[PDB]
Amino acid sequence: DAFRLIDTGALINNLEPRQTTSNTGLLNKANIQALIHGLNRHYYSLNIDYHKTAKETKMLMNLHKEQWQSGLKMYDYEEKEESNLAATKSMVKIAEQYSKRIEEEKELTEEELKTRYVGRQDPKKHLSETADETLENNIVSVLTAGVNSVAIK
Amino acid sequence: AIRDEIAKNTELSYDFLPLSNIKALLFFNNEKETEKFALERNWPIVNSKVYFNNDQKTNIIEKAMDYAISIENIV
Repeated sequence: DAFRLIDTGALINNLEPRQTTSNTGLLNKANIQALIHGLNRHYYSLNIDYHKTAKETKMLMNLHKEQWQSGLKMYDYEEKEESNLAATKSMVKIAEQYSKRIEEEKELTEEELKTRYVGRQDPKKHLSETADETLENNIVSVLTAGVNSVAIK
Repeated sequence: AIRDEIAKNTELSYDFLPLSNIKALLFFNNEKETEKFALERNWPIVNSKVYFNNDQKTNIIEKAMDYAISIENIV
């Protein structure tokens, strides 16, 4: 946010240089702590409008463009099995915790469930997160394997 | 119809079937008709020893892409 000093004795007129001929300046709201140091007392605030250009915004996109030779690169086919086995074991444990959760939920009152899973692993969002993450990783692995097996040959 | 059904059955089961047994297996009467029928089915008659010899979707790719589409469309 830019600033520019108040004039001087225009406070005698009390008309700090601000003619509200448009709403475009009044939309911005002065900060709280900024007024503590004095905002409308010594330097009327200004507006800030970053103006872009088609060339610049087109091509700053390149910061999130991966290398072309990385999409078809399958990673080592041992980690993709250890990860699956670990995810399956975690799924088994989380399902057991889900069973005990459902068992315990029968005799709990809402004033506790509103704060029950604050400090302990909620064994439902973990299950959904593990399922979604492993399914996404697995689908990507399948598609990469098949695509390279067909196109590369 | 009976004879061609039996021919279809025999094309896959027997290997190196002598023609003399073929003559009675196919319910024929004389060897000449048996040989003619075998020639119609294009079986070799080497020393009367007939040697029979003889879309849904793209795998991996289509299934994986369809799973991804089904997951992300409903989102």
